[PDB]
Amino acid sequence: SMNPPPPETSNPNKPKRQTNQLQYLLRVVLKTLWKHQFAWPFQQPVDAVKLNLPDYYKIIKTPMDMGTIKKRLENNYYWNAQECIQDFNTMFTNCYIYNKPGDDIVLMAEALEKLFLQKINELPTEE
Ligand SMILES: CCc1c(C(=O)n2ccc3ccc(S(=O)(=O)NC)cc32)[nH]c(C)c1C(C)=O
Ligand code: NI
Repeated sequence: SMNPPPPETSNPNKPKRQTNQLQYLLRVVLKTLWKHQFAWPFQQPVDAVKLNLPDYYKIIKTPMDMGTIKKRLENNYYWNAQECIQDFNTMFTNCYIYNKPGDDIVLMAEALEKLFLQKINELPTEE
């Protein structure tokens, strides 16, 4: 069994910019989630080899994780907040699709998503 290459965090051909909203997403949203007690399972891509989950990348075809997101933010990879938010949302949805309701990983994702949504609710208006 084999892990795919992680999602790209650099691409010179991709259009990108810095925006106060993206700055907020790194400085407030990502930092708050990263430090959370339940962050660790989401801080790097799922290692399906180590975890013996040969089915994972056969069903999750758009994997995403906060390590990848943190890197994209730090490299100013995104064009807008909406792209970054989509990545977070893909991360959560993937978790809910693959795992059973009530699994620890799901409970952990739900807690993080609740905090995520609280912070997104106060996304500053774009300057
Ligand atoms: C349930 C597996 C999983 C994790 C996960 O990372 N883990 C959950 C238990 C667990 C134990 C050790 C290690 S580890 O040894 O690889 N250390 C980081 C990782 C672990 N994250 C996500 C998003 C998922 C799924 C399938 O949704
Ligand atoms: Ni726009």
